[PDB]
Amino acid sequence: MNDALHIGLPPFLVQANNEPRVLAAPEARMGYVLELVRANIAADGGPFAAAVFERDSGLLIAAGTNRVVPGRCSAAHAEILALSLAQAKLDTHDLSADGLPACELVTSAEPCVMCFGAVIWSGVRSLVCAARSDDVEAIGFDEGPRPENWMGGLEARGITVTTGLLRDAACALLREYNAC
Amino acid sequence: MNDALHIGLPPFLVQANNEPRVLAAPEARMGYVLELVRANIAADGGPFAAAVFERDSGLLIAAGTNRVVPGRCSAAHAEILALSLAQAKLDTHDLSADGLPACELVTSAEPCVMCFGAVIWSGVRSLVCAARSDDVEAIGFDEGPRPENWMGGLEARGITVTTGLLRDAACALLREYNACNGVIYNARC
Ligand SMILES: Nc1nc(=O)c2ncn([C@H]3C[C@H](O)[C@@H](CO)O3)c2[nH]1
Ligand SMILES: [Zn+2]
Ligand SMILES: [Zn+2]
Repeated sequence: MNDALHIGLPPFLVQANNEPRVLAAPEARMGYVLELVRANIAADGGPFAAAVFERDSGLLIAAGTNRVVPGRCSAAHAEILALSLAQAKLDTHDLSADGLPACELVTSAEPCVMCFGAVIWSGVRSLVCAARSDDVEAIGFDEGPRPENWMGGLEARGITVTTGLLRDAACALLREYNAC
Repeated sequence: MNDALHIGLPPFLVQANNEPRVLAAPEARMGYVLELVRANIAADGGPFAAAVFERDSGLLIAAGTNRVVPGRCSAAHAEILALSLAQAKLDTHDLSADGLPACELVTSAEPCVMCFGAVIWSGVRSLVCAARSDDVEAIGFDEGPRPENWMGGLEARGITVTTGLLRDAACALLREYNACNGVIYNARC
């Protein structure tokens, strides 16, 4: 781009970031995130997606997917895209800015060490994961050197963590990606 | 864009990325990354800069700076920008892809935990830092929860780590940023 770092997004993902969605139940939020996984694989991306929602309402704020290969950008993990697009939409770099509602990142899989970092600086107050890190390793993705007790590390910084939500459904999509 | 991840580059950073530049010595590369720190603080960004070089020729591939506040993006650390812009120019996610020259990330401070992870994924083979984690913490920033022995973890993944290079000057700049970052107007800022 020359005068910007610009990561374009495939049509289904631009649509996800510009369509109204309020999904109140945690599993509804995760189900939608898993639909973005499948759309992403069809759009040449990795089998990972994530979306930022208002924690209480379930209003979708932004979504992201793994666009590393087609985007030529190793930082383009789903969590980075979802967090950055939510910040852009809300016009702030910090999702816990006074007066903003609490934000939650709903992710198809436990975060790698980069995304662990990004979650901490983002301002989100909640993280909900579907596939576990052993599930992601089992299809050839590396979580990298996260610290021991990364979940506790998040909790100590005010981010409550849920894991294993619709895990089996997320794993079916991981195993599919791997098989092809 | 709500249609894309888009972090615009200030003009001095477009300039840095446009102009061919070869810096052979570690100190030369770092001296230049420290010019960008000072330019970035003047262009409303954080006191941090980084650049990707060809390790064995010193050719500059891309530079980045902290644009967290001006770019409304908490992901927009120097290292993230430099890595990603380098990737974009060379048209690969992997700086270690076949046929590419080995790359080195030269950075004004030790990476926070996010950037540490970015460095592992990026395909650079060397990381060279100026200010230490304690330096940046001393002006109130926080590197976050890096794993124990993060430097050894890099070397275990084949990424050579050097720290402390022009640390005194990089520390001078952090203090200068610190001294200017308050709300009470002060003319000499
Ligand atoms: N190396 C490096 N480059 C950057 O651009 C940068 N920006 C911030 N930091 C450190 C301190 C903050 O608490 C935390 C910022 O949220 O991480 C950085 N470290
Ligand atoms: Zn990640
Ligand atoms: Zn960082």
